[PDB]
Parts: sequence; structure tokens; C-alpha cells
Amino acid sequence: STECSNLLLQYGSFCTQLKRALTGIAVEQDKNTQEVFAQVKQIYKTPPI
Amino acid sequence: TMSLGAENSVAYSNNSIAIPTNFTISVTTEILPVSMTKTSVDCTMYICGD
Amino acid sequence: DLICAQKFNGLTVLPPLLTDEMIAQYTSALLAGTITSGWTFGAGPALQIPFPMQMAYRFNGIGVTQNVLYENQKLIANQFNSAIGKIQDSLSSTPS
Amino acid sequence: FCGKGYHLMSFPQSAPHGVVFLHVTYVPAQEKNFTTAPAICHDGKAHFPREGVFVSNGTHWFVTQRNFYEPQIITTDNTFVSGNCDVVIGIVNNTVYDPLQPELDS
Ligand SMILES: *[C@@H]1O[C@H](CO)[C@@H](O[C@@H]2O[C@H](CO)[C@@H](O)[C@H](O)[C@H]2NC(C)=O)[C@H](O)[C@H]1NC(C)=O
Ligand SMILES: *[C@@H]1O[C@H](CO)[C@@H](O[C@@H]2O[C@H](CO)[C@@H](O)[C@H](O)[C@H]2NC(C)=O)[C@H](O)[C@H]1NC(C)=O
Ligand SMILES: *[C@@H]1O[C@H](CO)[C@@H](O[C@@H]2O[C@H](CO)[C@@H](O)[C@H](O)[C@H]2NC(C)=O)[C@H](O)[C@H]1NC(C)=O
Ligand SMILES: *[C@@H]1O[C@H](CO)[C@@H](O[C@@H]2O[C@H](CO)[C@@H](O)[C@H](O)[C@H]2NC(C)=O)[C@H](O)[C@H]1NC(C)=O
Ligand SMILES: *[C@@H]1O[C@H](CO)[C@@H](O)[C@H](O)[C@H]1NC(C)=O
Repeated sequence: STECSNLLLQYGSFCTQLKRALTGIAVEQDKNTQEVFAQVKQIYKTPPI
Repeated sequence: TMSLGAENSVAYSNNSIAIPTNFTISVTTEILPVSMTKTSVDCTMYICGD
Repeated sequence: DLICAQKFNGLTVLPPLLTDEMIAQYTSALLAGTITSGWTFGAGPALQIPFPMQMAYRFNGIGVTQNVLYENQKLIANQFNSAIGKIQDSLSSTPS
Repeated sequence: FCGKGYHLMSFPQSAPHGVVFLHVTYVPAQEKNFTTAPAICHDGKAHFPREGVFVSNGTHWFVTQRNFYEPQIITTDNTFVSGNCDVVIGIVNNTVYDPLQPELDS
């Protein structure tokens, strides 16, 4: 609905705030995976025997 | 596709060891935030003004 | 149809940056560095050491002399293998 | 916890709304291959290193500290005795020096 979005524009930057917070959470999850698992920059291999 | 890192096959055997013959004194930085900006809000002046 | 109902109303799920195989490759690198080199790869270059001698270092780290390990190496290896098998059985047999 | 490597010491520095730690750590470097053994068999006795590790450059057996190559003669002062040579897997035959032996040999 176009007029609903026009009325939503009068509420200000609420949607921008929610999108920014969720983007911060989304990059925070990837950062969490980097801190836990990406602790070595060398990919070590087990010997074949 | 992003590279995880350089492959490094460690030369493992059951009777070989690697002993360091030298060292590096390495200084690194760790930056940690401690405090924020302390803010106060006059609620009546913000909502209503005068 | 929950996922389609979420998606149709604007709620999308972004994939993780690292796939499951890349996280598994990170854990395989951590396993290979730990088994082949001990704690040395976490503090610099990976220095190879035999695993009985690494585990003897770890016994010396907990206040037990190395000869306790070297005289009981088969027993310690068997206890470790049985414990790993018990981890696999206990994880497969417990829902919680 | 205090930098990459074996931690030696650290320095604080103030920063706007924060702290910056300068972590001084020890990083091993210029490693070298050696042939190692868990124990030394001497006179029917098994000798284990008191603080180090047995290494060999190809011909001679030494005991060194683990994080820095400093080879020393395998003596009774830096090794301890536990049991015979029949139990340890990978024990090698080498002599173990006794400082009392040249004193009583003369
Ligand atoms: C210790 O010896 C091993 C071989 O026994 C060396 O490992 C080789 O290193 C070269 C150069 O990087 C590689 O091309 C080979 O593939 C490695 N072989 C194996 C089986 O991994 C090792 O580099 C030596 N250590 C030092 C410090 O020189
Ligand atoms: C240990 O490493 C240091 C450097 O990390 C070496 O010192 C260098 O030695 C070369 C040749 O003697 C000089 O050209 C450099 O100027 C030195 N650098 C510094 C910072 O002093 C040292 O020789 C190494 N020691 C061993 C036994 O390998
Ligand atoms: C391993 O180290 C030992 C001691 O550092 C070496 O023994 C000496 O080698 C030199 C050079 O050949 C001789 O002049 C000395 O007489 C040796 N000392 C003794 C007590 O015999 C040994 O050569 C080294 N081995 C290798 C393969 O480098
Ligand atoms: C270390 O020395 C011992 C004895 O000093 C060696 O054990 C002997 O090995 C021979 C060959 O297998 C046997 O015939 C003898 O009966 C063994 N004697 C004893 C008391 O066990 C041993 O082989 C040597 N190790 C190495 C690697 O040379
Ligand atoms: C080390 O392994 C090799 C081959 O894998 C074997 O021939 C040798 O006997 C082993 N030595 C010890 C002490 O286990």
C-alpha cells in the first residue's frame, strides 16, 4: 500500500533504526564465528598415516 | 570463495621434534572500549519544550 | 509453510558467511595443529612433536612425571579411545 | 589472553573512552629438526629429562630446554631414573655422564 508507506514516512527514522540494529546483529554473528573458529591463519593437515 | 588460510602440512613423525633456535620479541596492540558518553535527558523539555 | 509465511511478510534469513564445511575445515586445522604440534602452533610456528611426548608434556603440566605416562602408554591410549567411543555413544543415545 | 605468543609482560595506554594494551610476548623462531627419544637406556636403567627433552643432531644425544635450543650433555643431574629399559616404547641407548666418576676415577 503506497498511502500506508506515506503515513509510515511521518513516523520518522524508526524503520532505519530497526534495520540498522538487525544489520549490526547479523554482522555480529559472523564476527562471533570468526572469533571462535578463525583462530589460526594456517590450515594444518594431518599426516596420511 | 574466500580462502581460510595457507595450507601447512606439519611434518609429523613419531621420533622427530622441532626445537626453536631463536626468538622474536613481539609487541601487539589490543584496543578495548571502557566507557561511553554519559548522557542526561530532560524529558519534559524534549517532549514539550516550553 | 512457516518459512514461506515469514518470507512473504518481509522476514528473511540471511545465510552465515562461513559455511558448515568451512567451519569444519577450521576445526580440522585446529585438530591437526593440536595433534601434530601440541600447544606450539597457538603461540607461533607449529613445531612437530610425537603425541606420546606431547601427552607426557601435558602430564608434566598437571604435576605428574613423564615416566607415569611412558610406562602406561598403552593403558592411557586405550582409556582415551574408550572415552571417545563413549562420547559418540552418549551423544547418539541422548536427545537432550 | 595477553597477545599472540608466550606472554611476557604488558603496558597500558589510555585512549579516548578506552584502553590500549601493548602486549610484549615471546615468539619462537628459526626452528630446527632433531631426532627425539622419550628416554635414555643406560646400565639397564631408564632416564627421563628433569625439565627438558632428549634431542639428537644425528650422531650425539643431548638434553635441551623445550622452547629454546640449548643442547647439554645428558648427566645424572638433569635426568631422573624410573624403572628399567623394557617398558618405555622408543627408548634409545646412550651413555649418561656422572660427575662423581672422574673424581673417583683418578
Ligand atoms: C623437518 O623435516 C621435514 C621432512 O622430514 C620437513 O618437511 C618438509 O618440508 C618441505 C619444505 O617446506 C616440504 O616441501 C615437504 O613437503 C615437507 N615434508 C613433509 C613430510 O611434511 C620440515 O620442513 C623440516 N623442518 C624444518 C624446520 O626444516
Ligand atoms: C636471532 O635472531 C636475531 C634477529 O631476530 C639475529 O640478529 C641479527 O643477526 C644478523 C646477522 O648476525 C644481523 O645482520 C642483524 O642485524 C641482527 N638483528 C638484530 C635485531 O640484532 C641473531 O643473529 C639470531 N641468532 C641466531 C643464533 O640465529
Ligand atoms: C652434533 O653435535 C656434536 C656436538 O656439538 C658434534 O660433535 C662434535 O663435532 C665436531 C665436528 O665434527 C668435532 O670436531 C667434535 O670432536 C665433536 N665432539 C665430540 C664430543 O665428538 C657432532 O658432530 C654433531 N653432529 C652433527 C651431525 O652435526
Ligand atoms: C640397547 O642395548 C640393549 C642391551 O644393552 C639391547 O638389547 C639386546 O638386543 C639384542 C638384539 O635384539 C638381544 O639379542 C639381547 O638379548 C638384548 N639384551 C637385553 C638385555 O635386552 C638393545 O637392542 C639395544 N637397543 C638398540 C636400539 O640398539
Ligand atoms: C615409528 O613409525 C615407523 C613407521 O610408522 C615405525 O617403523 C617405527 O617402528 C615407529 N617407532 C616407534 C618408536 O614407534
